[PDB]
Amino acid sequence: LVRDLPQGFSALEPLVDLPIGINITRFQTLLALHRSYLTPGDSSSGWTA
Amino acid sequence: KFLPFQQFGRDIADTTDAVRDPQTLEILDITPCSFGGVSVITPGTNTSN
Ligand SMILES: *[C@@H]1O[C@H](CO)[C@@H](O)[C@H](O)[C@H]1NC(C)=O
Repeated sequence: LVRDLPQGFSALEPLVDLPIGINITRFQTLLALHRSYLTPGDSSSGWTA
Repeated sequence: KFLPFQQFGRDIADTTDAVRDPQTLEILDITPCSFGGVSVITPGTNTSN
């Protein structure tokens, strides 16, 4: 849609259950960088995502 | 059909109204037992049994 946040109505359903005694207060998403073989004249490197 | 990962059901009362066994992928609908009672129609003890 035009906006990422929707206006319609939709419920949820269970998926899984993992039992572990570990506290969770903050998370962090993981980013994978694809190796880029740039030409010498590009003069670009360091990050790509 | 039921939910993709649902297990049981219910109805107007607290009674359940569903069962799932993906092996059979079965869906049903539940109702209360037939139930019955008796009423006696007698002309009178002193008239005829
Ligand atoms: C029933 O009918 C008979 C017939 O007259 C009467 O004698 C009697 O009092 C009535 N009642 C009962 C309980 O029998």
